[PDB]
Amino acid sequence: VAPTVVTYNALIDGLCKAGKLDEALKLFEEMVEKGIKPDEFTFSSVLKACARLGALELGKQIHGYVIKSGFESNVVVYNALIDMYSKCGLLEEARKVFDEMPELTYRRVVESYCRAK
Amino acid sequence: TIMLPGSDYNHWLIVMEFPKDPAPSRDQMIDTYLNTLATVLGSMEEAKKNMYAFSTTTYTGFQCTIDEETSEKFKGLPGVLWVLPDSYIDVKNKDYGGDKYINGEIIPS
Repeated sequence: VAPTVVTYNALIDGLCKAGKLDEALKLFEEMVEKGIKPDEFTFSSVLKACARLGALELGKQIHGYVIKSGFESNVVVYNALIDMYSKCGLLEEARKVFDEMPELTYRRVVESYCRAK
Repeated sequence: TIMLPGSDYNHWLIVMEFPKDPAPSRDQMIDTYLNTLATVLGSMEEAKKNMYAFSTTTYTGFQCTIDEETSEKFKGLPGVLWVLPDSYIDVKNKDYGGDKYINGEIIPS
């Protein structure tokens, strides 16, 4: 993997682990602005930050970005999308992502939704 | 405060799902994008003017210049799966990606 993607992923992950979720999202924005290509680990970490912040709008923007980037089939990314929608209070959207995928149980999706409510 | 480059909530990705018995042709999918957009905007002329990009391969959806209130009208329409704010795929070129649509002219990506 490209060293700059490694570096951004590690900083984003470290900021997430430190509970500095807004700072992780700021780094991700810069990554995209500078033309540095996120990978499935980038998307997973930043969608987790969105889920923990309730940043549904950025989560939906990332969803569109993932769809267009061919990450449509990626298990790591779709798990993170499901987690983001369920923790942002949109079980029906999490269900639609779940139904797109080819493990994860719907019980766990519902549990995540209920525990965030 | 944080938004993806190009996401201004006046550009929207509308992802559709199509049948498989049979799967529609590429042209049928494009006609479906325009028909769906025309249903919401009120005319095919306005649909053709405001659809700026689409895909029938990587994704099966279209991208259009509409406001956020208008994007809400797509939810629940037949075949509409996702209604999402669009974003650049090529930030330097301010390019939203997809095959391009210029008021009736298709330019493959």
